Amino acid sequence: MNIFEMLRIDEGLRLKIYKDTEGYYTIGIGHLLTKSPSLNAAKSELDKAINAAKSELDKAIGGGGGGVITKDEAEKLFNQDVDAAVRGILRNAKLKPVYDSLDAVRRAALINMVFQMGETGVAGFTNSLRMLQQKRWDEAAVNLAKSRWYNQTPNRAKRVITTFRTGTWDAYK
Repeated sequence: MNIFEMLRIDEGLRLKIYKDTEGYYTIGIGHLLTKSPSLNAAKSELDKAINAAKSELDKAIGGGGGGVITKDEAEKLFNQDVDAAVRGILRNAKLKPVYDSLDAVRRAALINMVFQMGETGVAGFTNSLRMLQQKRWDEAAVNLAKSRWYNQTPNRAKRVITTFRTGTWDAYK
């Protein structure tokens, strides 16, 4: 078990455009395409996030609103998304210290959250954060469970919380 395996569990691996838990068009391992309630815009965004990587340097690659993706391709986006989330943590005044104090397993729980709701979204967890910092596992678990994050995505939050509470991979086993 590891952060990649964790997010693959929690996000799945879909090679065809799908919708998030908010109804938004997404692809790969939880890569948001657009908030527009339009499949067309999605493709458009997809055919822009796909050719963008190895776009200009050399010959073409496709250029066609198919809506499907290559595992490797999904992988790439996945690797960028995770890198982004990690750097959002490090760059965040509030998330950084909490992260710094955490152990490897709890660290991916933090990444996991950042990856799901964004840097600012996680940083707004004033209590939970301070408790994580103080190593008050039980207390932080309880607070997080009282959030709207948990409310909307219970299954996932529980897993995440179990990870914060125990410091083990039990929930993903």
